[PDB]
Amino acid sequence: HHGSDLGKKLLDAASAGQDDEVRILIANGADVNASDTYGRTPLHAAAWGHLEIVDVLLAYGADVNASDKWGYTPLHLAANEGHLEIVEVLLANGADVNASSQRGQTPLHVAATWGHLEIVDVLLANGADVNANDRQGKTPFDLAIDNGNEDIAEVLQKAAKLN
Amino acid sequence: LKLPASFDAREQWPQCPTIKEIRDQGSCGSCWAFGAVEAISDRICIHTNAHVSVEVSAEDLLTCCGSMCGDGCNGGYPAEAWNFWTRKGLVSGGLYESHVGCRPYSIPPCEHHVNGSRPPCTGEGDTPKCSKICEPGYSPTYKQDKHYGYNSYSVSNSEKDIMAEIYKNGPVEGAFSVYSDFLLYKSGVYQHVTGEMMGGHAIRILGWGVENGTPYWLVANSWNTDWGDNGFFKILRGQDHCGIESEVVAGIPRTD
Repeated sequence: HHGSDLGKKLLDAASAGQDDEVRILIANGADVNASDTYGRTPLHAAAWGHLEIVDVLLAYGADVNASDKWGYTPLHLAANEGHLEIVEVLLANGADVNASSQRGQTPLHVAATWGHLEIVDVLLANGADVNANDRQGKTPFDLAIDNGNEDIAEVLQKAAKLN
Repeated sequence: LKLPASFDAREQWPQCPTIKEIRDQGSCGSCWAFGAVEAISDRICIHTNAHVSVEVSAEDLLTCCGSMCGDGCNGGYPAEAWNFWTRKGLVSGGLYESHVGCRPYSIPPCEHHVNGSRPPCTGEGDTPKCSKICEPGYSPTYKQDKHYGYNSYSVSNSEKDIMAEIYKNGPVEGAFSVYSDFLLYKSGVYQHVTGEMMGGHAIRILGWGVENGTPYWLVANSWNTDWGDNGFFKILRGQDHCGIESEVVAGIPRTD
């Protein structure tokens, strides 16, 4: 019964961000790439504010691009939250910068409509595609403007501008 | 350890109105959200022993989580919603167009598999936006009205550990496999026989009981008073009927 159990045990540690119990459970072999209903992995949970757990989870081979009921990957959630440091580590372990979802939402789309230059910039420096289409018919730029962040609304247009 | 056979939160916590209360999400797939703002209210009223009782805001939770709580009106999950509550706080938010709380709900009500004076629901839908300000005039500000939890967690697949969590700390939340014979539930202890599955939505458990012998979990749904038995429905307690026992989460509020 340790399958579903250890899996849940790690899911709770990552979600509670209990680094030491993370450290143990995986070393003994918790799945890391485990999945509950919905489609959430630990790396999804740890993409909140826990960098060592995000490190260790990738170093034991967690799918760096798992998607859920929705379509988000840990890189999505991180972009939303912020956590520049985690997202740099996500990109470097092979995150898709254009990991899309049932809405057509990329980490760039979420990052300007939740207000965060720093992260949108890294996504940009890292091949983030600017032109893309969220089905609601909204590029990161609409979103950027649409919500409340004119700063980011600027940087997004000059890059597309040279387009 | 010992536990009565018919425990009822609304009963042992008579001083806590939000328990008795039933809500409406109106064309949003806010399964998790309403089930959560719902336990975190009776629980806040309980943890302070009714010194404080507030309607925690579905609206807020719904729109201010982000991809970390799912896709707004298209589904979401309690683990992050409850630990979202412990990690960032939720504000006050009574029913639709009601002028109660920092953020009253902003999806109008509707009718869920029932015939009645209100409009017929639009089938899941459109996430509202996330304004972090209150309703003009609501006196204590968004930063000032936030309510934080002290910690967030699951209970185990056993019933005893779920039945016990409600006893010491208050009504808890969960999800379950949905069936069409469930829509149309009016009274008595539901049990699946003829239906297609249709999803897994979240709810709020607040007691249990034995009825006519068939054992069961007392639950509050987010489909409103004319649905079910006034909003409420008993379900099979003991076999993890429809996964109703597989995912149970609860958090304790912040003392002070």
